[PDB]
Amino acid sequence: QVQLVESGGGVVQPGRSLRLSCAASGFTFSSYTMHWVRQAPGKGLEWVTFISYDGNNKYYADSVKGRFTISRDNSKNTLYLQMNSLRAEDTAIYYCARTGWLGPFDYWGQGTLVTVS
Repeated sequence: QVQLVESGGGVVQPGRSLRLSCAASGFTFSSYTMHWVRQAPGKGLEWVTFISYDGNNKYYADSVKGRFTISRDNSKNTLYLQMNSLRAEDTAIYYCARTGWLGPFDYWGQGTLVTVS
Protein backbone atom coordinates (compact mmCIF):
# COMPACT_ATOMS: atom_id res chain seq x y z
CA GLN A 1 0.00 0.00 0.00
CA VAL A 2 3.11 2.20 0.14
CA GLN A 3 3.04 4.90 -2.54
CA LEU A 4 5.69 7.39 -3.66
CA VAL A 5 4.58 9.78 -6.39
CA GLU A 6 6.82 12.50 -7.81
CA SER A 7 5.93 15.63 -9.78
CA GLY A 8 7.26 19.00 -10.94
CA GLY A 9 9.36 17.61 -13.77
CA GLY A 10 9.27 18.95 -17.32
CA VAL A 11 11.23 20.83 -19.98
CA VAL A 12 13.38 23.63 -18.57
CA GLN A 13 16.26 25.65 -20.04
CA PRO A 14 19.86 26.10 -18.79
CA GLY A 15 20.20 28.59 -15.95
CA ARG A 16 16.68 28.25 -14.61
CA SER A 17 15.35 26.65 -11.44
CA LEU A 18 12.89 23.87 -10.66
CA ARG A 19 11.18 22.29 -7.69
CA LEU A 20 10.34 18.60 -7.49
CA SER A 21 7.84 17.19 -5.01
CA CYS A 22 7.34 13.64 -3.80
CA ALA A 23 4.01 12.86 -2.13
CA ALA A 24 4.22 9.80 0.11
CA SER A 25 1.46 7.60 1.54
CA GLY A 26 0.75 4.20 3.09
CA PHE A 27 3.43 4.48 5.77
CA THR A 28 4.44 6.82 8.58
CA PHE A 29 6.70 9.41 6.98
CA SER A 30 8.82 10.69 9.86
CA SER A 31 10.34 7.25 10.47
CA TYR A 32 12.40 6.94 7.29
CA THR A 33 15.24 8.68 5.50
CA MET A 34 14.77 9.75 1.90
CA HIS A 35 16.81 9.87 -1.28
CA TRP A 36 16.76 11.52 -4.66
CA VAL A 37 18.26 9.29 -7.35
CA ARG A 38 18.49 10.27 -11.01
CA GLN A 39 19.08 8.44 -14.27
CA ALA A 40 20.31 10.14 -17.44
CA PRO A 41 18.78 8.86 -20.71
CA GLY A 42 20.53 5.67 -21.81
CA LYS A 43 22.79 5.79 -18.75
CA GLY A 44 23.03 4.17 -15.32
CA LEU A 45 21.67 5.13 -11.92
CA GLU A 46 23.28 8.05 -10.09
CA TRP A 47 22.67 9.05 -6.48
CA VAL A 48 21.87 12.73 -6.01
CA THR A 49 20.67 13.67 -2.53
CA PHE A 50 19.79 12.29 0.91
CA ILE A 51 17.76 13.72 3.79
CA SER A 52 17.32 12.37 7.32
CA TYR A 53 14.26 11.73 9.48
CA ASP A 54 14.02 15.17 11.12
CA GLY A 55 15.52 16.76 8.02
CA ASN A 56 18.43 18.15 10.02
CA ASN A 57 21.08 16.35 7.98
CA LYS A 58 21.32 16.68 4.21
CA TYR A 59 23.99 14.94 2.13
CA TYR A 60 24.64 15.76 -1.50
CA ALA A 61 26.78 13.98 -4.06
CA ASP A 62 29.23 16.04 -6.07
CA SER A 63 28.15 17.71 -9.33
CA VAL A 64 25.36 19.08 -7.12
CA LYS A 65 25.86 21.51 -4.21
CA GLY A 66 24.48 25.00 -3.67
CA ARG A 67 22.68 24.25 -6.91
CA PHE A 68 20.51 21.52 -5.42
CA THR A 69 18.90 21.76 -1.99
CA ILE A 70 16.70 19.01 -0.54
CA SER A 71 13.74 19.63 1.76
CA ARG A 72 11.27 17.56 3.78
CA ASP A 73 7.72 18.32 4.90
CA ASN A 74 6.66 15.83 7.59
CA SER A 75 3.40 17.67 8.18
CA LYS A 76 2.21 17.12 4.61
CA ASN A 77 4.21 13.94 3.94
CA THR A 78 6.14 15.32 0.97
CA LEU A 79 9.73 15.42 -0.26
CA TYR A 80 11.38 18.33 -2.05
CA LEU A 81 14.23 18.77 -4.53
CA GLN A 82 15.00 22.42 -5.27
CA MET A 83 17.17 22.53 -8.38
CA ASN A 84 18.99 25.77 -9.18
CA SER A 85 21.61 26.33 -11.90
CA LEU A 86 20.18 23.66 -14.19
CA ARG A 87 22.60 22.16 -16.70
CA ALA A 88 22.50 19.80 -19.67
CA GLU A 89 24.05 17.14 -17.45
CA ASP A 90 21.01 17.41 -15.19
CA THR A 91 18.59 16.02 -17.76
CA ALA A 92 17.43 12.73 -16.25
CA ILE A 93 14.57 10.77 -14.75
CA TYR A 94 14.35 11.68 -11.07
CA TYR A 95 13.06 9.08 -8.62
CA CYS A 96 12.60 9.57 -4.90
CA ALA A 97 13.50 6.42 -2.99
CA ARG A 98 12.92 5.62 0.66
CA THR A 99 15.53 3.79 2.73
CA GLY A 100 14.75 0.35 4.04
CA TRP A 101 15.24 0.19 7.80
CA LEU A 102 17.99 -2.32 7.05
CA GLY A 103 19.69 0.02 4.60
CA PRO A 104 18.83 -0.49 0.90
CA PHE A 105 16.39 1.51 -1.23
CA ASP A 106 13.35 -0.72 -0.72
CA TYR A 107 10.64 1.39 -2.36
CA TRP A 108 10.95 3.78 -5.30
CA GLY A 109 8.67 6.09 -7.27
CA GLN A 110 7.96 6.03 -11.01
CA GLY A 111 10.06 9.17 -11.46
CA THR A 112 9.74 12.48 -13.29
CA LEU A 113 11.44 13.41 -16.54
CA VAL A 114 13.58 16.54 -16.40
CA THR A 115 15.04 17.83 -19.66
CA VAL A 116 17.29 20.83 -20.14
CA SER A 117 17.22 22.77 -23.42
